[PDB]
Parts: sequence; structure tokens; C-alpha cells
Amino acid sequence: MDGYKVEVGKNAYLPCSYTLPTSGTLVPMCWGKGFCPWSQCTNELLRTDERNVTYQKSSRYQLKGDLNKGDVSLIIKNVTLDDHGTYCCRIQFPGLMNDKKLELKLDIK
Repeated sequence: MDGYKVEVGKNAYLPCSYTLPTSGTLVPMCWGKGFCPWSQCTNELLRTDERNVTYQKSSRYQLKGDLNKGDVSLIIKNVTLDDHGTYCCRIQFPGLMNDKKLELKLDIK
């Protein structure tokens, strides 16, 4: 997987995006701290549905781009060493095994 390095105390930016059709319904998605599981996300940080965010773990975890344009990039504020590891961005396109699953490594420097 591709890796990111963020200094302690700084904000981690993890990019994730999908093609949203003109006047398209939003595709639900989740961020989790782990490898992408079979269904949804593990260790949920942020979740959306067809309209908007539906779950946010804490104020530290924020969608940094505009989900309404298909930019579902995550910011994690004020990182510590405990924030290191594998992250999953999962875009839940309708239908069996249609999900777009992205895993990124975050390292803390």
C-alpha cells in the first residue's frame, strides 16, 4: 500500500475520491482504522450515506474535501504515535463486490 508520514502534533491528510455524476446521488462511504473488512469498515472514524455524514468518531476526524463533489478525503487532527497504522477508505457502490476499497499506511514521524 502507499504510505504517508506525518509529524507528531500535525494533521494527517489521507486522500480518497470517486467520480460523482452530474446531479448524482452520493455513494455511501466509510473510513476505518484497519484493513478493509468484508463488510463496511472496522474501527469506524467517519461514515456517510446518500445524503451526508452519518457518523463521526470525534471532532479530530473530518472530511477535508467536499463529499458533495465526491472528495471524501480525511483529515486527522493533532496526530500522535497511536494514530499510526493501516487506514481503509471504502466507497460503497451498490451491488455485490462493487465497493471500491482503498488502504493507506500512516506513519508518524
